Amino acid sequence: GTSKLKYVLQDARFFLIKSNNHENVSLAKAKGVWSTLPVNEKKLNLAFRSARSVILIFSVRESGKFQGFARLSSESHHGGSPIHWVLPAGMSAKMLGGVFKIDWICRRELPFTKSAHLTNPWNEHKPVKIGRDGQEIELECGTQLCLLFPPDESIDLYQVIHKM
Ligand SMILES: CNc1nc(Cl)nc2c1ncn2-c1ccccc1
Repeated sequence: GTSKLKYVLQDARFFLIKSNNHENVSLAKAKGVWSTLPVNEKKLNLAFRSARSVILIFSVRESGKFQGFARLSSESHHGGSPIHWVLPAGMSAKMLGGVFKIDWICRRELPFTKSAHLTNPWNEHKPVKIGRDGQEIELECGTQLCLLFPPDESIDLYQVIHKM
């Protein structure tokens, strides 16, 4: 069902995460971590303190899809074992140095064709697929987008509700 999912998304904040490659999203799914550039790291840290749930919705550049969504379980922290991210050109490792812990809510894909009816007020009412890495998605649009994903029956949200 969708009741626990709706509970987790209640009064949540939502952020679009753009990845330049699939390898980093795969690593995030396996290890439950994400790192972003310092401008977005600061925004996510502020949001984590401000809201019951902060949701990252992932899209690999040029894939035409979202690859799933996850909830922050921590602010960013430094000094773990360096995550072996695949850096795009110009991207350095100190740039991606802060590591957030995340709990996946859905690891299934959603094609952009299925979200064409959803527009984001915080990005000029452009289709929600459109946005830079870190773009915030308004509550109603973000909730409806998350509800469009296929259900992920491998995930039990009971432990996530307890983190809240
Ligand atoms: C592990 N974190 C990341 N991994 C990768 Cl491959 N790309 C990222 C990441 N964070 C932001 N970007 C990004 C988004 C749009 C254009 C250029 C770079």
